[PDB]
Amino acid sequence: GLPVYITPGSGQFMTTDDMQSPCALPWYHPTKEISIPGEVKNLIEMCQVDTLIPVNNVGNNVGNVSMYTVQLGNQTGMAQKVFSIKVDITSTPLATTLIGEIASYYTHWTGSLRFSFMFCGTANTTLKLLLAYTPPGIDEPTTRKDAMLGTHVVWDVGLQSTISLVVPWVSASHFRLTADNKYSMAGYITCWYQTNLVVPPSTPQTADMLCFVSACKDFCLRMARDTDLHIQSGPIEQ
Amino acid sequence: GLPVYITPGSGQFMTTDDMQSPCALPWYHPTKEISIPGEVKNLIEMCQVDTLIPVNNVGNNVGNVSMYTVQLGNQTGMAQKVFSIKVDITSTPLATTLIGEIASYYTHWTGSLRFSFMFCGTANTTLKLLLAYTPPGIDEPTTRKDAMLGTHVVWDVGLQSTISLVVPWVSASHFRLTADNKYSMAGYITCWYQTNLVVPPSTPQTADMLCFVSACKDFCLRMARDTDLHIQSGPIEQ
Amino acid sequence: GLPVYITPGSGQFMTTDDMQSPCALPWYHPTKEISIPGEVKNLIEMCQVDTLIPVNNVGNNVGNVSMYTVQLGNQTGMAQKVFSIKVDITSTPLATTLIGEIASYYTHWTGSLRFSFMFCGTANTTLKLLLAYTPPGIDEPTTRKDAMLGTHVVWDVGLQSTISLVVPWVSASHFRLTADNKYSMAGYITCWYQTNLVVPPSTPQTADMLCFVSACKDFCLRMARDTDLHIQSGPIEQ
Amino acid sequence: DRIMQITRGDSTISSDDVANAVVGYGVWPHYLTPQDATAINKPTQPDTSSNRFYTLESKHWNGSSKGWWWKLPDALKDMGIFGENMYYHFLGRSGYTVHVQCNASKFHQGTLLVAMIPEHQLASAKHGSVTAGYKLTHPGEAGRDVSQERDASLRQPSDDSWLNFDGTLLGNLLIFPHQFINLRSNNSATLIVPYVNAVPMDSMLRHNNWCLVIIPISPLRSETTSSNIVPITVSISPMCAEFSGARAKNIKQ
Amino acid sequence: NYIDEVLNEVLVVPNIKESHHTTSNSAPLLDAAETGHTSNVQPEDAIETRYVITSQTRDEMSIESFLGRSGCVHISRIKVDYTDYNGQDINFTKWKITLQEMAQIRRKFELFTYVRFDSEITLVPCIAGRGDDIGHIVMQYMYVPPGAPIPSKRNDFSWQSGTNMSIFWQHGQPFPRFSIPFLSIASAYYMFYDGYDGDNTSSKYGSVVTNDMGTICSRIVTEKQKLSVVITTHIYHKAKHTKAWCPRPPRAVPYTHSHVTNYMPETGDVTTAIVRRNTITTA
Amino acid sequence: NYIDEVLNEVLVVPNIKESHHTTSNSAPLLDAAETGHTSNVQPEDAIETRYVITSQTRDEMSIESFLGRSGCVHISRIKVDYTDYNGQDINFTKWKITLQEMAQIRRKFELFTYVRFDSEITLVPCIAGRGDDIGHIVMQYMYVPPGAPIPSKRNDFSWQSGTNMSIFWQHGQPFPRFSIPFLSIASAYYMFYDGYDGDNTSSKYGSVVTNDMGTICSRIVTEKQKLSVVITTHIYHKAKHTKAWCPRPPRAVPYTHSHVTNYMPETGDVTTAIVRRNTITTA
Amino acid sequence: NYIDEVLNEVLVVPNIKESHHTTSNSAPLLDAAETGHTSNVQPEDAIETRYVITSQTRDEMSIESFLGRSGCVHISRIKVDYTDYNGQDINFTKWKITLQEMAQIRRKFELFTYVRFDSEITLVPCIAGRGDDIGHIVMQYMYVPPGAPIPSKRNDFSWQSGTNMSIFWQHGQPFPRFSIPFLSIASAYYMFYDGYDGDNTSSKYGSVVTNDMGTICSRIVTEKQKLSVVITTHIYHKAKHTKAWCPRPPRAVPYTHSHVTNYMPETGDVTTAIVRRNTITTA
Amino acid sequence: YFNINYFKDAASSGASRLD
Amino acid sequence: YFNINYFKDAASSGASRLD
Amino acid sequence: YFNINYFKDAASSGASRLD
Amino acid sequence: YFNINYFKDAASSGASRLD
Amino acid sequence: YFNINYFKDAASSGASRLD
Ligand SMILES: COc1ccc(N2CCN(c3cccc(C)c3)CC2)nn1
Ligand SMILES: COc1ccc(N2CCN(c3cccc(C)c3)CC2)nn1
Ligand SMILES: COc1ccc(N2CCN(c3cccc(C)c3)CC2)nn1
Repeated sequence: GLPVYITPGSGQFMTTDDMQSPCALPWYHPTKEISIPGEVKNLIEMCQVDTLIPVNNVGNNVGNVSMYTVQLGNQTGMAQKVFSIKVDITSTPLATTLIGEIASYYTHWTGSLRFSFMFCGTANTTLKLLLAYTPPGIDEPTTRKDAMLGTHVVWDVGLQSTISLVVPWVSASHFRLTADNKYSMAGYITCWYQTNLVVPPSTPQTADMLCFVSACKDFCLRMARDTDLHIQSGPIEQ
Repeated sequence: GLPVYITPGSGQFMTTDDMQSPCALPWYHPTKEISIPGEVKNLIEMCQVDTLIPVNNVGNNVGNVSMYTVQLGNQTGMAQKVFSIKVDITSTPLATTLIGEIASYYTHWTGSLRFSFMFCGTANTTLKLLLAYTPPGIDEPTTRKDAMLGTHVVWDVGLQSTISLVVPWVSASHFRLTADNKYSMAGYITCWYQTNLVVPPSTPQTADMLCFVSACKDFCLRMARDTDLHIQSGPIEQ
Repeated sequence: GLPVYITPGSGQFMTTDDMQSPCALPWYHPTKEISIPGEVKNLIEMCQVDTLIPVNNVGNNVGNVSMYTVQLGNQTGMAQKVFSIKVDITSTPLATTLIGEIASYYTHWTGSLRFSFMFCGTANTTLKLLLAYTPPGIDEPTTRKDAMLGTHVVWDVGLQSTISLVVPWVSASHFRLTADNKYSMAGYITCWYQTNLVVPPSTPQTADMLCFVSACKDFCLRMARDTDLHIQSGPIEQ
Repeated sequence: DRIMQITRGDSTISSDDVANAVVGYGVWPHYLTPQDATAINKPTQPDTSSNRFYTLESKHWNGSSKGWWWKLPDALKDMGIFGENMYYHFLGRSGYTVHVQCNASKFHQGTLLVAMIPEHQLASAKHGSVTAGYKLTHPGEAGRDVSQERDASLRQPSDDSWLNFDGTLLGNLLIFPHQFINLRSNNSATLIVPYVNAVPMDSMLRHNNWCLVIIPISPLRSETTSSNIVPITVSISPMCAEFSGARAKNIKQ
Repeated sequence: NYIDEVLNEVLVVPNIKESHHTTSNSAPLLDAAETGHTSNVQPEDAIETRYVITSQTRDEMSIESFLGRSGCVHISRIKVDYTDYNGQDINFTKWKITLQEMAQIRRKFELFTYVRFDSEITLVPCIAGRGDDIGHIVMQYMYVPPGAPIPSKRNDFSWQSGTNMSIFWQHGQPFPRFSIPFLSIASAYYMFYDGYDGDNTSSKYGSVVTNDMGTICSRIVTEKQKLSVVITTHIYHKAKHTKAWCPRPPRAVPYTHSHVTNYMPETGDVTTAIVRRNTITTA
Repeated sequence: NYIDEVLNEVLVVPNIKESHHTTSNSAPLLDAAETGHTSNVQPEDAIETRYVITSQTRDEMSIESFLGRSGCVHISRIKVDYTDYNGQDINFTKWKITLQEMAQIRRKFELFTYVRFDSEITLVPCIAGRGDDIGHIVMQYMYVPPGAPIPSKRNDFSWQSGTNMSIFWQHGQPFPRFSIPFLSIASAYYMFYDGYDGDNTSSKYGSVVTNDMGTICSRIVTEKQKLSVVITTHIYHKAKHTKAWCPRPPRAVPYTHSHVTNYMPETGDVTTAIVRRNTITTA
Repeated sequence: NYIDEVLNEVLVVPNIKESHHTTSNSAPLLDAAETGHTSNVQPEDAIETRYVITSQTRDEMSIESFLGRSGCVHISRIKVDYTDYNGQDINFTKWKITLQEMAQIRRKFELFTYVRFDSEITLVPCIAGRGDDIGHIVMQYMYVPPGAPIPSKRNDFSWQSGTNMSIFWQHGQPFPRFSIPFLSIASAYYMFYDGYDGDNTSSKYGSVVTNDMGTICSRIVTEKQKLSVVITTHIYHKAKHTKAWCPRPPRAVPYTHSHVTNYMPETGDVTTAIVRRNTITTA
Repeated sequence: YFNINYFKDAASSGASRLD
Repeated sequence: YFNINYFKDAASSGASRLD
Repeated sequence: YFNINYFKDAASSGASRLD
Repeated sequence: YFNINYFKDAASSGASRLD
Repeated sequence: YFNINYFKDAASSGASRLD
């Protein structure tokens, strides 16, 4: 018959290939597929929903919930600093986040990102923080002035309550690596006081702010790979 | 020739595959196929014919025929109960039945079912039984009232003789398993006296009722598998 | 290339398959095929030519020629019997016959058959035999009356000389087995005197009849298989 | 309406009460076609003189009765004409009508299951590979079982009912063409059945195509004098009988 | 066709319409089963049903997906010998074709009286190494209808197959698998029989009278070897293009002997699948 | 389609337009996340963006390239024995189908509540030679749904597969790989469950109630051999033609037991991936 | 064509019409067979026939399905030697092409005088291990017409096949199978002959004069090895595109010698298939 | 892909169809 | 090259498409 | 499927036809 | 014979062309 | 079947033709 030549790759097996295989039980009319509210079609979707950020990434706090709140304090001094985290989306505190947890399934990431903060303060309470995105290039800023110099957003706490800070995409390589890499260093984001936290009489003087991160329509990932954030130093029983 | 790639599954053998194989004796014009009255094309057909039910599923009775009759008795009390069986079509007494025997060839079943009863009583004799289908959810009813509350059919014994009780299909899962499963529990069916068995003079006071089960056009099976109801703890000789 | 799946049967070898194989010496223009008187195209043809029957299938006779003649005798009695053979075309005396020899190459046979007889008597001689075909069902008839009851042909010896007896096809199964089988028993054929063998003066009083069997357009065989009638309890030398 | 009338030969049967009638595999018995045929001779087709209403030997319905069967090609091995043509010919083909009569009163209680069965290969009562004997699956008008006693030396079938004699839970037997005789509604049972067999015409002697069974399901129960006997009578009619492969004549056995 | 055939929606079941109540004369729930017929009552009749558009196919409930599945029907075995090669009735097998010699499958068919079909085959040689090296072991599976020279021993002359079928399999090459018509002779395979060989009160009677499709002889070519072996060339059979007429009750009792219906243990007072209940009152 | 599908440009992401400054009233950067909804703010909103025509596809970010990848879910093992062949529960395996019995993959799914898909399979027998020669070793992998005769030991009668599926692989021939529908029964595979067997204060509760797709039994044909072996027929599974509804948080703590969600080490005061910081002030 | 060819209904036989009685003059049943011709009488003539529409094909009764079947015609054998490799007339075979050297098939043809056909071939090496390991053993089957250097021993120079045909088979790769025309020379293969070499009262006479299609030499490459072997490369032959002229009586007596017709046992007072009867009167 | 009876005989073919 | 569902059943086919 | 004489020569081909 | 990208992805294909 | 130069280069092809 057809003079054929069997090619090199032939007979192999790849955990990543698109090929057909004979059924196993022919003529099986599977159960119909009823209608079910909420079906996904793209990881992306999940990536665009803001999940909460562990940031109070500190000691005893960590195994608890607090590990999520950031109390905005006193501050005797002025123009003092709140916190910082680095943008490299696979870096505790980030990592664990619905996003992070994910990204860690792919080798490369890209686009803008969104950080949102909420005031679990009081009503009569007031404040004004300055948040900033310090692109890759230098060291996480020691001072506000130094950080205010780049990308930022002044946040006026008020009747609203949620300020969303965007993290533009600044990079040389259209794409960044999800894995820790000195090169693909995305930078830092930090928060400082613009004014203070003023509270009229008989209101607490510390209060919390929750923070979150969802994606931007910018966003996109690639090169699927097995995760980081989960070592099954098992096995698993029965 | 044709640069080909041999795919993973290649060279295997499946007791369930559709593939051609060379004849063995070419040009063999098989004996013509004469006409023969009654040919099947679907198990279903066989499934729609009511076969008799062993129900008198009791001790010494069992290896005999009686194992098929249910004598309707005296009953000093009133509103008393006759019998019960459970619907899970792969459960002695059911199982052995042309249906059961079958269903046990597939992993999943579905649709309605039909139970028919016949009075092998007398002519001058009279009675009125109440049959009921107690859907899955609770325990086979201890009392009539409790059972009458769900699906049932009052049966007036008369010039007719056969009352057919339908077993609607009530389930969560479009489909049920043929194999014993707490989940896929189809329920119970039971029979009780509505009135009595009255017989005018010099007529026996016990009589029998035969019972049967055929399918409904509802009915359908799937996922063929090897049977339950037959262990060849042989072999087989010569 | 073409994602292919190698099927079960692959690589085997069958003494009965239609497949191409590369030539061996390309561009070989074989000797032309001149015209040759008498070429066959179907076994059938050979099967329709009457070959002679060994019937005098008796002792010392057998390794000789006589083994072919049947002398029609005296017969003091009347209505006496000549011979018999059974129809199962793979049964000495039949078998060895161009037909038999053949049929023994196939597993199944069918149709009508033809027996022809010839009078190697004299000219002035006369006779009348009765030949009969006793279909399958009973025992080869002990008496003429009993046999005359079924299929037969009275034969008037005369200026002609050859009477041909047909063996209709009577069977349940469109087809019969070539191999000895109680079921597929075709029956018996026998010959008896109707009158006598009268010869006017000074003519011998015994004479012979030759008998033959050719096929009918009815006829047909199938399921080729290796023969019976030839055991090469050799080998074969040089 | 239940009343029924049937006319087959020079014979007719009536029934002032009935449970319909049944046509086996919904096919009506008829004569063989030059398509499915195989033989070459012109079949003899005794009409009327043959395919008529023959009635067998009657039987008693006991409270100890267990069941009784008759094998059709065989039950009429004596029934005039049909049963001669049987013996004179190799090939025989024919369909039947089964009229099962069994009356008693409306004060009686009983149930008979009647069924016909294509190729009813019975099982021997004895373990092994020894098949039932000829001479015992060839009873005749008289039929077999009753609840009888016999030599165990004979390669004797299973007198065993519940297993169907073939070892298939009776009750699934309802798959074969059937009906009952519930003495409270019924009077008879009428089965009509075409010719079923992988061959156009079989041996009326070696092969019995149809096998008929009647089995007491709910035991007869009166309150009368056991002077009151309630027989069971079977009547049969070859229909579209056709024969061929004429010759001497077999022999009785 | 495609969709319907690929989606497997060829034989679909009706849906359950909607009902309302009925305070009316004709009672469909009442029929007399003595007529031997089957009731025709449905959900919609008995209850106040709703409306369910179905979507279950009775495709897998076809005599072809019920029958068309490969099954062990024989396990040819050859405990080779090197001591005496050849010899009479050795190192070559010959089993009688036809089921029975194996359960499961046998039971399946038996569900019908007659039947007919082209049979697809598949071999599965399994070479067990009882030596320190087997290597190359050729095999010859040659079929043989009736009236045919069945090899007396290995190297007869019947293994020339000048006009017979012999399939060859050499360790490595995939599993041989060929097909086969409807053989037999008349119309269909006798799934039973109520006939005999004859009037001989010693004649045969059973589904072994109408089925004698010759025998199949094996034989391991390659000749004499050093390190021993034992082979077990399994056999599977599938029915493709099958047909069916008239059905019948399944077989509850474990068979006996080959051919035959016989039931009858070595005491086992006999046994069936039915289970015993204390009381009918509770299930 | 092609190009778009070959070039893998099916799901493309929008580009980043150009912006200008805004000294205006409506503040898009301000929303109240308490609404439970998600913000909708973009680069273009917050900054003075430029103009970048994108070219990143969200193709590989599809439940099919996220799910559709083969993964070890089971490692059937058979330390053969020649001493006692057959015997009860020997030289033939039987594992319960369904994941969990393996990480990585398990974690992946669990990312969603429900789910549905046709499953593609692939076997990977690995014959370890513990002898001086193995040779030919046939294998039989036969699937078995519920209510089905599970082989008591090797050669039951259930290995006839008269109506079951058994795939056969002989040393040499490539890796078997077959597929399989969406089995189950209703609509989709329960990726979890908050139901029980019943009211029995001893009933079962978990994603093991809605999933009992029978078991699969192995078994190494070929029979008895000289030189021993041990087999390890790996198992990989791929989800083709998959679907998804409603998502959920990933699993950070190393699982426990099969089925179940349980977290709870043998002291390991419990442990998660989160790392500890000295101070929030420096990252 | 298809249907007719797939359904195998190419050569169909007539049907048997219906007859009536004949009380008439012309007697078809009477003919004189001395004319050497064959009668032409039929069912319809002799009896009162019915009407049967037939449906039997004479397809399988064609010189191509009668002849076109593979048959052992030779069994090349090589009991290797490692002691002396090469040497003269060793470890390489050379058999004379043409049947006879094998029964069954030989008998088949012989049914006809002349004949002609393209021959399809198939080899079946069978490597018997007489050692503790064979491994890789290449083979070279090289055909050789007349006037051609036939290897004196293994490694001649004729195994270069610079212009000859040599097929190569290495343990593993499937069975070689090639074809071949009608070779010969004139028109068809002499299935017999009644000629001689010449007038020399010592000349040859038989079907070995018109058929000398050279010889075929084997030889097992791979060279010298450790563990011995013995090979038996079977040979099968099939006739495709065959023709036939003039038929003749089959061969009842077991042959003798190659070529030739001779019958004549070592006493066996000679023997034929005919059986002996006690009496003609009872069969 | 279908109806490509690679083999001549009919006995050799896939599982029939349904109708 | 594509859409050549060499196998009958649908469950057997390549990774679906995208839309 | 047929008449695809994958090979050049005629001697190489399937069993002829019938007519 | 050509342009039969038996595989989906583009990265898998023969050596490109020339122009 | 023919002219299906499965390979690109010309040096790779069957035995030429005749004319
Ligand atoms: C009663 O119906 C049957 C049941 C089985 C059967 N077989 C099928 C298998 N077959 C077969 C299978 C493999 C090898 C060979 C030579 C033959 C023999 C006939 N024939 N008829
Ligand atoms: C909960 O969803 C699942 C998850 C896995 C699953 N499997 C897939 C693999 N499968 C399988 C794989 C290989 C062999 C056999 C017999 C079955 C069993 C069911 N079924 N449903
Ligand atoms: C008398 O007719 C024949 C009969 C046989 C024959 N053969 C066929 C086989 N053939 C052949 C077969 C295999 C290998 C080689 C080199 C040649 C040689 C000629 N040639 N002519």
